[PDB]
Amino acid sequence: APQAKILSQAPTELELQVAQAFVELENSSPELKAELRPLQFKSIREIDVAGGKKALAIFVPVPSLAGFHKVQTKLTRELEKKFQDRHVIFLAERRILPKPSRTSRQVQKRPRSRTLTAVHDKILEDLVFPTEIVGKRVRYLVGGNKIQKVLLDSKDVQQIDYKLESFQAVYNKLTGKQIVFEIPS
RNA sequence: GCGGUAAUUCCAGCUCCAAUAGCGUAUAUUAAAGUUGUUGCAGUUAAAAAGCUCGUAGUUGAACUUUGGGCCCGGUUGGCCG
Repeated sequence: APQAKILSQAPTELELQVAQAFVELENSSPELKAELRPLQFKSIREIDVAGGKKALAIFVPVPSLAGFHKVQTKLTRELEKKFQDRHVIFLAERRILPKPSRTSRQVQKRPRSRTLTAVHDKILEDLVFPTEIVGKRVRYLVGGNKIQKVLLDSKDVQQIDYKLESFQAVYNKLTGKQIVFEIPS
């Protein structure tokens, strides 16, 4: 049973469909299976897109992100292909530890890898996964609101030019901040 | 500052001003005085930047690390519709 095997937890129908897709990809087999057998995800989050589609957020343990990062292209192509009406993307379950206060207090202090801002920055880096961000800008709007511009490279934006709003909605839903992307020319 | 022959200031007389049963004088002090400066001084030339540099105390010193209630308010994007 490489179905509930490859997550590493029982639920649920979405993740199981995904796992059986993984399995059907593994059955390719040779080059795909070779690096797709160790790569397991943990959970999935299906959420809205401003258009019609939904968006798959595939959560990961983050020692697997390397092999996941080697592929991403073929998993996003095949999963978007099979599970249509969707925008697929993988992400890493990064633990956020709370900020030390006088009430709450923790030994094994709190490295900056585990802080919130870093985790949020990395989430963006994985949403894009390709296309090394050229810049970030943050407008602070007079209505006390905040928006982040993320400046992308023109290379390989064709692969994700149809996912921007989904990424925006995702980051807004998880992190709570508004978002926009941009490519200089 | 007045005053050396016809003194608007001296000495008297007259007239008048202020304060008033209190007034003046002298000294010390106070704000005035941002003329001792934390607020708040100054330093080309008016008094004052060490001949210049290092340097201990001293003074000072880049940026960075997630939030419980509820109500109202209005923005700014998003869709859903145009």
